[PDB]
Amino acid sequence: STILFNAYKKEVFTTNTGTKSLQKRLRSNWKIQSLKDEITSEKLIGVKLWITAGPREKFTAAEFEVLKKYLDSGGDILVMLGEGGESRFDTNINFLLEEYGIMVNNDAVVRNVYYKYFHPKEALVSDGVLNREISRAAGKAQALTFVYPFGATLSVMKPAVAVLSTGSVCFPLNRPILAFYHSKNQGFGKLAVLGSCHMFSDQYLDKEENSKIMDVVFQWLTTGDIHL
Repeated sequence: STILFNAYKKEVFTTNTGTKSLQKRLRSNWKIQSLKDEITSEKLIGVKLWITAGPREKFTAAEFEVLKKYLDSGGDILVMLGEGGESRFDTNINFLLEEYGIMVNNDAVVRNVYYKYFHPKEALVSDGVLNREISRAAGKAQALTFVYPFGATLSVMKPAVAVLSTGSVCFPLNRPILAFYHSKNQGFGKLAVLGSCHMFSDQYLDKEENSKIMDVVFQWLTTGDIHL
């Protein structure tokens, strides 16, 4: 029972920065601690979830093994990087995700028409929920708006499964944006890649039913009454 934000890879959001408002909703059920030194399989001992909010330094094949072990051990991981993907972020995180069928592309999602927000990349997505059960908030068969700021789209193929899309009014249209991996009886290791680290920051989490989305992404990671 500890949630671990990674911070030595020059992450964009660490516990010192950024995801300040996200922590308040987690320090309720968890012990949030940052990570400053190299990832050692022992270090991740208590950890229920490891998080990288927008890494910007490369990873070492040594560090990767540390994580694939940790994921097959029943650990959980959450990787979020942003607009422009690995080509604006200078990090080799894809080498790890490529094994689970997820790969963060290098493009930015934009809006169709101006509403509420300054920048074109502050994309507002009305019908992006893909799995029905992810309406673990209300609605069934109503909509769910979230603000998808400064983000890239994911290439998702099995075994991973896409669960949020850019929608029908953002561009690229209908391309995956959040992907999950539960597979195998490892048992029950869980990975979740999000196409943008900003979606959960203080700047946007409060704003547009992003908060319900967070709740669900974290109940699936931190399982959780969620089953696709």
